[PDB]
Amino acid sequence: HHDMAGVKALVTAGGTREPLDPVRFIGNRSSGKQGYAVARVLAQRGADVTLIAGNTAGLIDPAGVEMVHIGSATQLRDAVSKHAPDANVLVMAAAVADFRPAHVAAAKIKKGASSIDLVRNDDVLAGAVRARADGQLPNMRAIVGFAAETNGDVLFHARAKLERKGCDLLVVNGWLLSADGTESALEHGSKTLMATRIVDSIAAFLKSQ
Amino acid sequence: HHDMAGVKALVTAGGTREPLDPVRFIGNRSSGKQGYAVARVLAQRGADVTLIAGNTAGLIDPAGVEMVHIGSATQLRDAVSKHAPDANVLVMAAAVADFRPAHVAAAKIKSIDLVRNDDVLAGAVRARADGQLPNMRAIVGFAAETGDANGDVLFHARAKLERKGCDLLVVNAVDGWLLSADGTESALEHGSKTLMATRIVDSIAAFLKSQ
Ligand SMILES: Nc1ccn([C@@H]2O[C@H](COP(=O)(O)OP(=O)(O)OP(=O)(O)O)[C@@H](O)[C@H]2O)c(=O)n1
Ligand SMILES: Nc1ccn([C@@H]2O[C@H](COP(=O)(O)OP(=O)(O)OP(=O)(O)O)[C@@H](O)[C@H]2O)c(=O)n1
Ligand SMILES: O=C(O)C(=O)c1cn(-c2ccc(O)c(O)c2)c2ccc(-c3ccccc3)cc12
Ligand SMILES: O=C(O)C(=O)c1cn(-c2ccc(O)c(O)c2)c2ccc(-c3ccccc3)cc12
Ligand SMILES: O=C(O)C(=O)c1cn(-c2ccc(O)c(O)c2)c2ccc(-c3ccccc3)cc12
Ligand SMILES: O=C(O)C(=O)c1cn(-c2ccc(O)c(O)c2)c2ccc(-c3ccccc3)cc12
Ligand SMILES: [Ca+2]
Ligand SMILES: [Ca+2]
Repeated sequence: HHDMAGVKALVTAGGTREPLDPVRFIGNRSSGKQGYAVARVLAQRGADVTLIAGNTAGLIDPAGVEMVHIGSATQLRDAVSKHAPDANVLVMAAAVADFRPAHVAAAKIKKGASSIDLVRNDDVLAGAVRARADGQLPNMRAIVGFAAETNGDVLFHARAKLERKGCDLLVVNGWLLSADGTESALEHGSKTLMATRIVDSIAAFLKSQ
Repeated sequence: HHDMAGVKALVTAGGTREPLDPVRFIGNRSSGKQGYAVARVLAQRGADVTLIAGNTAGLIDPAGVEMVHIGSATQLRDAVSKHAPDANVLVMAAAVADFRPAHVAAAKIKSIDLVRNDDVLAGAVRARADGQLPNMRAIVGFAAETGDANGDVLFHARAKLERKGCDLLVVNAVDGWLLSADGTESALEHGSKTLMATRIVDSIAAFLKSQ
């Protein structure tokens, strides 16, 4: 059936790329594929889905989904900021670069005979939790974060991050943590099995509110 | 038709990735497409082709080609050192990072000092001139030049040909240029990857019958 009908969902997926110059950048190895499966499952279940995609050019756009393409952690931030006020659910599956080149060159860098000075990018997810706390996001019912974790075990850092981020749900790479104390293990199955579990926890959270 | 039959060709393509830690790296936006097409056109004309591939645009291994996948500029260097004694033709199409982080972290990191990576094309030219690659008949380099306030595309293409010392330098104007070590400069007319890959290999085969 269709448990996400009427639900407007904003999802980010993939890594961002922080440009050093026109051609080079700082990036990561994340694939974006678990984020895409969640966007896809959500649309399969009736949600009106907008997907902000980073470094995911080899992936198939999920059917029924509004595509928004970004490169950078700041571009991801502004795309979320543009699309956040109208959505009911936000899923932050993207590996958002926490740092950026301090200055980006306008032409291909060719050095002498060196270093990269860095500056910090905004925590988009924490900006979203905050904006809802300040009354800026009245349509928002569920903020979902992502974490790959492994001085404590996988669960020391996962609760510690759930608390620190102040969001409704944290999906850990597996575990699924709610801001109301519940935790469900994620048996290591396919990405479609995972995505379904994630969307069931979402609808369950939406219904609990 | 099958002019390249019997020619052992070593090809690099893609962009290297310089790790900062197990998940993050420095990279570039090179697709690998023109270098794969060269390696394909080379194979379809009879050459026995080895392709050392960095990061590409999801490109599939060309059929008939021996594949070596690498990550970093240093790994690219090691794989070229390994395979170059067999080759008769080296085609350096990869974008090889000229810098890497001085320290790679053993776990997700929670300024980046850079140190320089070796010039692999230049180490090839020096090695053949020192007599360590008797089988190597042709060393091809690639370049993507834009032209600026100091010189047009060709001004920069000429300086790079002379600095590097290779037999042929394929220049994409960011048309384009094919510059030979005898001073011949042929324009690269616009085309698809396959058409231009045929022009590049044409150029290699003319250089080889000329030697
Ligand atoms: N600038 C950032 C960084 C992260 N995220 C979000 O925060 C969550 C992951 O946070 P985090 O665990 O801090 O990512 P890491 O940088 O890998 O974590 P850590 O600092 O603990 O290593 C994800 O939903 C991601 O989309 C974000 O919105 N903005
Ligand atoms: N460390 C390097 C850098 C470049 N290359 C090869 O050298 C050729 C020229 O690449 P390019 O980056 O233009 O050479 P640089 O002189 O390093 O470039 P720039 O002028 O931008 O500094 C290419 O075929 C490339 O595969 C290489 O073998 N090893
Ligand atoms: O969607 C993907 O496959 C992707 O690329 C991911 C990127 N991150 C991510 C986010 C924030 C970070 O700070 C960071 O280092 C990495 C993920 C975190 C978790 C998961 C995941 C969750 C549950 C089950 C399986 C996998 C998937 C990804
Ligand atoms: O210097 C060169 O000629 C030079 O190739 C580079 C200089 N940088 C660079 C940038 C910003 C800095 O702050 C700085 O110190 C140095 C680079 C960064 C990345 C790469 C690269 C990485 C992967 C594939 C291909 C190329 C190459 C260079
Ligand atoms: O194979 C590809 O298409 C690829 O990805 C390339 C990577 N470089 C490259 C190498 C060294 C650099 O420093 C750098 O910035 C980039 C290329 C240079 C030229 C060409 C090319 C040549 C002739 C016609 C069309 C394209 C293609 C590539
Ligand atoms: O600190 C963190 O938690 C943290 O996320 C990072 C710290 N660095 C970093 C590395 C080398 C350095 O020399 C240094 O000063 C700081 C990063 C570099 C890249 C990324 C990144 C880029 C794209 C997507 C996802 C992540 C994330 C971090
Ligand atoms: Ca360089
Ligand atoms: Ca971090």
